Parts: sequence; C-alpha cells; structure tokens
Amino acid sequence: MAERGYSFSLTTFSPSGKLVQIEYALAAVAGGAPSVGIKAANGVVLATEKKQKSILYDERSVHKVEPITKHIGLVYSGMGPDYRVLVHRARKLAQQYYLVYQEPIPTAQLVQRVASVMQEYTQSGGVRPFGVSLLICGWNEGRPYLFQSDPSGAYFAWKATAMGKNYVNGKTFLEKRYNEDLELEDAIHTAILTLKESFEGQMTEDNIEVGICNEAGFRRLTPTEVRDYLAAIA
Amino acid sequence: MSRRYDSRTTIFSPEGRLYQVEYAMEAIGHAGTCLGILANDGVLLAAERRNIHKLLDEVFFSEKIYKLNEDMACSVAGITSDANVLTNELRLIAQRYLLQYQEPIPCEQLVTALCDIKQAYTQFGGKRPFGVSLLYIGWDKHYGFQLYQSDPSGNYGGWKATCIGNNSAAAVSMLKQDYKEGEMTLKSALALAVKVLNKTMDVSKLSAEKVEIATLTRENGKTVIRVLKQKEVEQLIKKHEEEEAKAER
Amino acid sequence: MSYDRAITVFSPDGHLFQVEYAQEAVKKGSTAVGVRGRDIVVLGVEKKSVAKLQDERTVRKICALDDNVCMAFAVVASVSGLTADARIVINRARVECQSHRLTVGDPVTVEYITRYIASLKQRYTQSNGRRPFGISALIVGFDFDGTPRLYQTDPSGTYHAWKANAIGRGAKSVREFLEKNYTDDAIETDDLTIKLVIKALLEVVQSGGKNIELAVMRRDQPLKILSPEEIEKYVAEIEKEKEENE
Amino acid sequence: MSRGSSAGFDRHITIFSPEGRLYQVEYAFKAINQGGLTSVAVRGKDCAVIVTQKKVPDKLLDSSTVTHLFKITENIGCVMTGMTADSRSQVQRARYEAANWKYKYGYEIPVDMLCKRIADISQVYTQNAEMRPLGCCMILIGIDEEQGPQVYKCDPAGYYCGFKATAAGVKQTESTSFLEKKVKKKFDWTFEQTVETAITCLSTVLSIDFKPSEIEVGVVTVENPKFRILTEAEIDAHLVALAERD
Amino acid sequence: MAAAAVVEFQRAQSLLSTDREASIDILHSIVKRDIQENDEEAVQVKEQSILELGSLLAKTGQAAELGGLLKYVRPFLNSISKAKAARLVRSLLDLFLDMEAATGQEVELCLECIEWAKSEKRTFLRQALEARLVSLYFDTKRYQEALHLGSQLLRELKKMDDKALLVEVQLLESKTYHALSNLPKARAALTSARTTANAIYCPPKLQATLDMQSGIIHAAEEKDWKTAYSYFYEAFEGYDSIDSPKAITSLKYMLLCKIMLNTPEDVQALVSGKLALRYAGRQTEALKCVAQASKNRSLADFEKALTDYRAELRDDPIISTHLAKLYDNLLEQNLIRVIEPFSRVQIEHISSLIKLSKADVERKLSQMILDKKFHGILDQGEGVLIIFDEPPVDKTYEAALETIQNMSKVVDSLYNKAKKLT
Repeated sequence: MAERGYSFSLTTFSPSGKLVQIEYALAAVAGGAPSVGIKAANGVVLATEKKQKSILYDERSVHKVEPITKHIGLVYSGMGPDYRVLVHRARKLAQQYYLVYQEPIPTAQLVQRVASVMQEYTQSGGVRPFGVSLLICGWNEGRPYLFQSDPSGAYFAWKATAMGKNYVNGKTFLEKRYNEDLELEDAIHTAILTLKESFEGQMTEDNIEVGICNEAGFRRLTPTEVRDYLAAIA
Repeated sequence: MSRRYDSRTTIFSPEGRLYQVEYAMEAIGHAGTCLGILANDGVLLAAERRNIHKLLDEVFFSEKIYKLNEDMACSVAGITSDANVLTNELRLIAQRYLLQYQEPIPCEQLVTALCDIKQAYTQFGGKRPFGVSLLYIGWDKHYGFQLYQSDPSGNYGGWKATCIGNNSAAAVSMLKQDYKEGEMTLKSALALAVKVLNKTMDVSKLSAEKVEIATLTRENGKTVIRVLKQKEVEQLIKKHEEEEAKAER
Repeated sequence: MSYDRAITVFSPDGHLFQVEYAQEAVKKGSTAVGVRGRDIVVLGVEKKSVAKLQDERTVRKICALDDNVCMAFAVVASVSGLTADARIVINRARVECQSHRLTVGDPVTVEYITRYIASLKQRYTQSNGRRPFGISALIVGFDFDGTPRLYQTDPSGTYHAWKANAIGRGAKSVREFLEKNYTDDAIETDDLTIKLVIKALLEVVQSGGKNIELAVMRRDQPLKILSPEEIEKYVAEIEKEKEENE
Repeated sequence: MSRGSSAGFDRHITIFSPEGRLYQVEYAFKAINQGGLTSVAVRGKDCAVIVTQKKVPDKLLDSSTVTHLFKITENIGCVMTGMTADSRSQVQRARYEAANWKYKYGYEIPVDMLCKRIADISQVYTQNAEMRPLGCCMILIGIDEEQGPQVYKCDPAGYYCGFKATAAGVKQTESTSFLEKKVKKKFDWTFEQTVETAITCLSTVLSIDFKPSEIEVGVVTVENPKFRILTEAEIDAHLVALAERD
Repeated sequence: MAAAAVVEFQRAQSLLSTDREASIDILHSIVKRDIQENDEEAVQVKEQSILELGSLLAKTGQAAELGGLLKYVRPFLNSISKAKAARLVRSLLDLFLDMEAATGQEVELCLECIEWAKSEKRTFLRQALEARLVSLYFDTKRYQEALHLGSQLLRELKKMDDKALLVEVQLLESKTYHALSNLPKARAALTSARTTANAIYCPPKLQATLDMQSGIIHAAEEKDWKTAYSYFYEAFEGYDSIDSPKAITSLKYMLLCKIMLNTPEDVQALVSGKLALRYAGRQTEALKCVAQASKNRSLADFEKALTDYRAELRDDPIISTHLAKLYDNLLEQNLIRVIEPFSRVQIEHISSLIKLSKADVERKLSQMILDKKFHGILDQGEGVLIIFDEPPVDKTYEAALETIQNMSKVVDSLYNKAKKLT
C-alpha cells in the first residue's frame, strides 16, 4: 500500500528491520528539558533545568531529581506521564529488592530489570514505548554508577552522557572535558556548563536543580545549595 | 502481492507467507557479528557489543553475552532491548529444566522451550516479531559440547560452528572454512575467534570496548560459564593482532 | 485500516482470505510421501535441510507423535528450511496424542489424530487473530485394530484417506507421479512399500539417499528410523528405472 | 497543518507519531481551548485559593446546582478546567483513586500525592488502544499539614510538575504571566489577601471582571476540616473590594 | 602528602612574608616529593597539589632557584599517570602566562614535555601544553621557533580529531603570523578553530583567545572593522577573569579597529567603563592620542605618541605591526593636500601646513620619492620639493619599443630556415 502502516506499528515489524518507533521516542526527549549525568568516580551528579523563574514550582515535595530509594535518584527528559508510572513501578521494584536483600538496589542490576519492563511496551501492539530516557545514578558497593536507559528498553553503560535539548553537543563536551576519576565538586561545575550549552534563555536566580550521589547517599539539593555551585561556573 | 494485508499480527499476510521474518533476518546483519566455535575442552562465544564508545561504566561485562544457567550461556545478535525480557525468560526455563531433570541441560531442549514463545508472538497476540538470532552454547554428557542457532521465527538447528551477523552468508561459510574438527583446543579456538570476527567486521583493529568474549569451559566434570573481563579479552585480541598487522600495508 | 487488509472479510471468492492463502502453500521446501503397506505404512522425506555439519537429530521432518502414528510434511514460505512452524504443530499434536492415551487407552488410531489436527487448524479461523497453518501432513500409521491407514490433511482442515498420497515440490505433480507406481501388488510386498516412497522422491532428487530419510512403523510399535546408509541401497538400483518413465 | 502527522497508526490505535508524542496527546491540550474555562490558582500560607468561571450562561440555570468545584477527598478540593466532557470523567476517576488511598495511608492525602496519582492514571488512558487521553486539567487545592497550602495542576496527558502558583485555560499563557508578577513580589497571606490576588490577575487577562453569581472560588482554609465552596455571599464581598483596592 | 597543607603551604607563605632566602630549603622538600611519589587520589588533594605548585611558581618574584622548581612540574605530571593529569594541565597554563616563573627555563621545559605527552598521555593533555609553548616563544620574539613547534604537532595528527585545546595552538600560531604581516597561513588556520568553537564547550580563557585572533585578522588585514571589533568585546570580558597581560592587549585592540575606521565617537565610549578601567594603563592614552592625531590630520602628534609610549607598544609584537601600518597610511594621506599645486613648492611651506617638523618632513619626502608614493623628485641642492607635472606623450616611444622587441624574436626564427639556401 505504502510505508505508513507497516513502519509505525508495534503490532507487527518495521520493514526496515529496526523499529522506527524507538527513534521517534528519542525526538520526544529532545523536546524535553536538558539533563546531564556524569559519574565522577567520587560520586554521581544529575542536574536538570527546573522551571521556577519566580519560584512557580513547589520544591518542598516535588522535584526533578527524585529519589527511587536511599541511594538511587533519577533525572529525566521527554514525556511527563510516561515517566510517572515508570517512577512508581521502579520504586516498587526497588522496595521489593530492599525487602529481600536488605540493601537498596544498585544502578547496574536495576537498569536491566527496568529495561525488561520498558521492552514489553516496545513489544506490545497498541501500546506505545515509554518516552522518557532516564539517567540513573547510584552509589552501591563502594563504587558510583551512571547508566543510560533509552526508550527502546535497553540499557547502556556510560561514564558521562547527555540527554534532552541538543544531546549531540552534550556528548561531545563530556568526552572532551571529562577524565576518568575526578572530584565530585569539580564534576558539578562541568555539569552546570553542560546544561548551559542548550539551556534556553539562561538561568535566573536559580533555575536548575542538582542532586548528588556519594558515599553518604543520594540527596536532591535545596535551591540555596544548588545556587552556590552556579556562581563558580555558570 | 501488490499490498500487504499485514500491519498487525492479529491480521495476516496477503499470501499467508510472513514478510516480517525476512526483514528480521536483515536486522541481524545490521547488528554486529556473533560467532561460536567448538572446542575439545570447552566452547566459546564471541560477540560484538552495541557500545563501542570509550565511556563505559563497566559494572557489567555481560551486555550481549548473558550467562543464563550453571550449564549454559547464550549470546545476542540483533536488538539489545529484546534480549532483556528474553534473558530473564531463559533463566526461568533453564533452572525449570534442572528442577525436574537435574541433569546438565542439553542445548536442544533449552532452545525448543524458547521457540514456543517466539512462534506464538508471530502468530497472534498482537506482538511484533523478534529481530534477534541467539546462539546457545552449553554442554551435555550425551553428545558433548554443542552450539545451536535460533532464528526470530522459531527455526532451529544444531551446529558445531555457526556465525550470524554482518552479512550472514559470508560469515557462516567463512567460520566453517577456518574451523577444524578434532584438532582444536580452547586457546586456539579463542585466537581464531578474534581473527574471523575481524574479517566479517569493517574494523581491522578491534578492541575490548568493541568486543565481549565468553568461555564456557568444563572443569572437574562441571561446566563453569563466565563472560570475561576487559583485560583478559585484550590478551586474546593482541594474540591475533600480530597476524592482522602483517596483512595491512 | 482497509477492508481487504482486515482478517474479517469473506471476500467475493466466497471463502475467508487467510484460509485460502494457506492452501496455496503446500508445494516447495521439503517433500513428504507416504504409501500404505500391510505390514508397514512407510513415510519418507527428502530434504531435512542438513549441510552435513548440522545435526540431523535436531531437525525432525519425520516425527512420531504416537506409538503407531507418525507424520511427514512440507510447506511454502519466506526463509528456507524453516523449522519453526512445523515444530509448534508437532509439539501440540504429540502432547494431545499422549493425553488421549491417558484418557482412553492403547495406541491412538490414525484417523482420530488426523481429525484432531484438521479441526485444530479449523478452530483458528474463528479464533482471534489467528490464520490457519499452511501445513499438509501425511499421517501414516496403523490403527490399534491393525487396519493400515494413510491419511492426509489439508491447510483448511479437510481430511481424506488415500491408499498412497504425496505432497511438496508441487503437490499436484508428486500425487500424479505416485499413482503410476502404485499397484495392489505394491501394498502386499514388504520390499516394494519402501521403493514406492523413494520412487516419488526421486523426481526432485538431491544429494544421495543420505539426504532421504525413511521410517517404518508397525502396528503398535515405535518409529524405527532406517539408517541413512540403508536408504542408499534402494536408490542406486531404482533410480535407473525412474529415468525411463518421465 | 497541525502537530503530529496522520500517516500510520496513531489515531486508529495509539502508536507514536514522528514527534514521539502521541497524536491524541498534542491534540489533547487544544481541548482546553474548546472548554472556555480560564482558571488561575494562587497559593497562600493560610489557604489555597482557586478562582474559576463557574460558566453559568443564564439564571435559568441554578447557580448552586451548576458547579465545577468538586470535593475529591475529606478536605482536598479541586476545580475543573477545559472540555467539560473530559472534566466530569476525570472528576469521578479522581474520586475513586482518592477514597482508596485515604484508607490505605489512613489519613487525609497530600495535595502532591493526589496530583501525582491522577497523573499516573491518565497515562493508562493514553497507552490503551481502545481509549484516548483526557483533554482536561485538574487544579487541586489543599493545605498539607507540614509544608502549608499547595496548588497543583495536572496536564491533559498526565504530565506532572510541581507548582506553588499555577494557571490553566484558553488564555493560559497570559494568566500565568499576571500571576508571575504577583509571586515575585510576594505579599503576606491571610484569607482575604490570597483570594484578592487570585481574582485580580484573572480579571486583567479577560478584561470584563466577574459577576457575584458567575464565579466559583474554592478554598481549603485552616478553619474548616472540610472542602468549602465560597458561594455568592462571600464572592460578592471580595468583588466590590477589588475596584477600590487599586 | 602536601597539597595545600604542610610543606607546600609553608612555602607559599614564606615567599609572601619573609624573603626568597627562606623559600629555598622548603623547595628542596617539594622537588624530592614530586618525582614518583604523588597524591594518587582524585578526591581533591591531587588538583590542589599541581595547582599549589603553579601558585608558588607564578607567585612570582622570579629568580633562578624558582626556575629549577618549574623543571619538576613535569615529573609531578608523569607520576599521576591517569586521565585526570590532563585536566590539571589546562588549568595550570594560565598562571604561568600571566606571571612567568622565568622565561628561559619555561620554554625549554615545554619542548621536553611534548615528547612525553604524545606517548603516555592523551591528546587532550598534548594539545594544552603546546599552546603554552607557542605563547612563550612568541613573546621572546623567536617567531620562528614558536611556529615550527606548533606546525610539528598539527602535522602528526588532524586525521579525524579536533578539540578545543587543539584549536588553541592554532589560535596562537595565527597571532604569530599576524605580527609578521601574513594573513594566508593564518586564515586557513582560523577556519578549523572557529568551527569547533561554535558550540561552547570551553572555559572562558579559550573563548577569549578564539575571539581575539578572529579579530586581528579581520581588523587590519581583511579590513572589516565591524567584524573585528565585535569579537574583541567578547575577548576582553573573557580575558579579564583569569588573565592579566592578555586583557590589556585586547582593550587597546578594541580602540584600534575604530581609529582606522576614523570615528572618534566609538573610541571614547570604549575607553570608558565596561570593565575597562582596571586594565586601562598608559597605552589607552597612546591609542587615544593617535586617534586624535589621525582625525585632526597631524602627523607630528603621531610621531610623538610613538616615541614616549614605546616599550609597552613594542612588547606585544602584534600591536607594533598594527601601529606601523597605521603610521605609513597617515603619512601618505596628509601629504597629498599640501603638495597638490605641483611645481616647486618649498619644503618649508608644505611642512607648516602638513603639521610636521622641518627635520621630519625632509626625511619622509626622501623615503617617498623612492617608494613613488607621490611621484615627485626631491631637490636637496636647492632645498625645494618639485613634483612631476604631466609630460607630453610617452606613448609614441612605447609603441615603437614594443614593435621592435617582437621583430627581434622573429628574426631569430627567420634566420634558421634561411640556412638551407646558403
């Protein structure tokens, strides 16, 4: 007939051999807020543009760097609904894990399990994939972790990567500046610069949120704490 | 035909012959080569990982070659996203077999269990066809070391040398050609594995970032499966490397 | 989506699209012939799709579903030598056969499994999303009675008994060929029964008789697969007589 | 044209468009402009206040019986903004979700959790092939007994974002801009102040200014352990105060 | 170990408080320490140690003993043997440039370094050191040594790699080329540098260098003043933060574009507060005095500003060249007005009008006859300047000359075939 029906579906296969759908999902995340994640190897940082501009956001119980469990946080890009279910399932799975082992889940096992779930929507027909790309941070076993899970339902290992607005340019800066093993404090400074490439309209008094993951654990940080790093390097 | 009567798998082909499977075979070729060679004290799997990028977290050494069971390992050629459900499924089947039989699971039995799920998805349930060919490597005491090839459709065959991925046609003939039978050892099959992997692939260098190598070796009568770590992998690459280098200008 | 595209539409043809189309696949890949004999009903296959590095134990193109019923198939579709579709049908049909024994004893009759298999493809035409299997199996067997039967099923799921029937590499062609060879003498003699199978296979001979695999099955007894080596003994002699008729 | 592309499945059954956002979801926002209900919600420290058109076109309607303020918890309240068909369906759904939760948790719900939870339910509607996303926005008011008054807003598809000040409607961009000045130069709050600021910004954007029987203002004050509708008696008092205020 | 505590910290203080004598005994402990022993943990202590050493060096108060200490920076860098060693280097380079540890010792330390860099560590670290070496050699005015080194690096790799740090070597190479008065090799180099720059991926110091070079090529050479200036404004703001000497140059350069354009309005506005006041030195007044001199049409005012201000003007090679080009043009413009009647204008009457001195005018005219930058002849025997009037046709002689030369070629061909006859 034409390509239109065949290619779009996930009730049957794309005639290309790879699905045109997951590619569509990445474009969604491009239209999202810019997000950077970098494993220093002294800790992990997740930073994102959070729209205040006058403080129009509750930062007392709702955030953009959000804890799954004690020492795991996620920062996200793309479709907002898809993510909310993804968070709630992810925490549920984590809690099942904390219950059984008595250790909060590490990023590397979690992405793989999380990927199994996102794959199901990429398999099921009438059901679209989750349109969030997640940056998972963690510190478990004495080692910091950063993983990227894409909308397809796959997990990839990265030391530093970029999502959201102009991801191509983020990944190029990260490779260039980043060195294996660094200090967590220097690492935030380059993360705020990574955002600054394709921020849009630039930072006000505070229009970012950063959360750190370290030895003591993953914590999202308060608007004041966040502001101190931004003066050093915008 | 002049128009497919597919656009769902809850509706079917205008010939009753499924086009989607031929596109799936092409999909293995898009993805990097997967090869399995047989040895006389083990079997080894060599696969090209999705990640080629320098920045790798490296908590996993298993990201296309997954150890399923205490007797068997499998590899992926195709989409990575698909393995994750499959790999967890394979773990369930593999231990399920042990519970009843408590025998060193044969490669032919594990593959037939999986083929039931793949054939149903293509027939009904509205689930899109698979795009991965998986290579299962294992040991049984009744025929020896075995290698099996599974296709997206549910089509299976026992081999002792097979390759899929980065033009299948070339690759299977080449893997066979260089393979010898009853002349083998685990170190030399491994050195050879990199060499063949090099030729099918566009790269004439290849690294442990590009490649992930697994052994299945039988020790003291029991099968120990490990997917190897990067420094160990590099040593097999350098062994091959001197030869590759002489080919070059 | 279009009306023609949909699985529901009974079409001007006067028969459902997906049932019709499965029927136009019963030529090409693999060949299965079965002839009826007093002491053995024998099926033979040519092409197990084996490079002779591939295990012949893995690929079953002749599989015994019961202890007195066996079947061999062929079919057309995308991607050669395709083990999968045939293999699901072996698995459901064989379990059902063993379940039948448990419910109502002794080896289950040839005609009953064939009735089950034809209806199995049929029920699918009602069922959601499901088209029928394009397979024709030559169900070969002996009854518990010991009355030899040779049955054949088709893709819609209408079945008929025959004395001798051949499918694949052009179904119509092999059926026609087999009818010159068949005689009432052929059924009585134990040597001729095997040769009758082999005689239909040979008009698309490929790679020796080692490629061709035959089984004899007896009244209540398991499938006995004659050696890949024995088959060769018949082919060398017969092949010469074969050239003359066509 | 318009956002997304008709090509392929994305309105026959819900499978993503090139944008990576569902065809129906982008269309889903447009559904607020269909409604004609323009809302601004302002957050105090003594109350959370929502002000909306009640949309009573004639006094033939009863002003009391017509509503768009709903009591969805034990003192959490909300207002509906957008296509009315979507709005009642969301209200009733929110109510089920609300009751279950109250029992489980065992105490009255945080405003944040309630908005988060409805946001998860609306994704379900998006994902399912029979269904389509909701076209409405629920603006929840409530006083969390820790943090204080919180104003949340959920988007049509089920997007969630935190808010301490929000607006939704046809003229969403304009209403949020008038309120943005007021948030920056934050006044100290009391029952009267918070209410005056919410109405005034909504009355600049529209440039008509409300009648005392055509708006519905809904508060959750510390003095009520219930969700309370201001009614014509209270609203009339704030309205005459506006003209004089500045 | 020491990173900003104990021995190194004690040294920092000792330079500042006491005397240089005091620092010497301390420095011996630090050199010993650097050789194979290092802070190997990338959790603060390490970046602080190389940095603290960079602060002692470029403290400065320079003397020979401090130079010796600079030679040690390289084992300290080698010992680290990690990826993190490269970031540390980038950071370190600026401190050195602003304030030398000593010129003679540093150039040599860098030449040694490159060899080490190409081998063990990353090309990110390699690119960064070369930019220091090249800047160092340039100020020394061994313009050739700087270019030769930079070019050696480019030649080894460019096959698929560009990086922000790699561009910086090329920016510094363009600067050296501008000072010689050669645009082609510089223009080619500019291109590669701006392309990676477009998307910011760099600290403020790299950005300012990319802006400043793009500006020198556009101002004098290509001659678009709007294009030159715009980059300069960015360069100053970037420069001011990390740097000291660099920032000084960039502000004068801002004034320079507009002086050639010959508007006073822009020059005056730029002199004034953006961040300008701090870096604004004696040279703002040199640049300002020359603008007034061009505007006013006085050559004499110009000569004076050059003489008095000269040391600073000379030091940056780029500035000197720019000022020189400005001088030859001013001199030619002003002369044309006085000379214009032709004939025998006296050197003295023109001198008064032109706004020059007697001694200066004679010399300027003398240079000009040879250059034929007014087409006159100077008569030193009478003490008059005569300008060549239009003469009667040269055309007659020239057509004869052209005809006779073509016939001479022909005659040579004509004879050869003729040989056949006799």
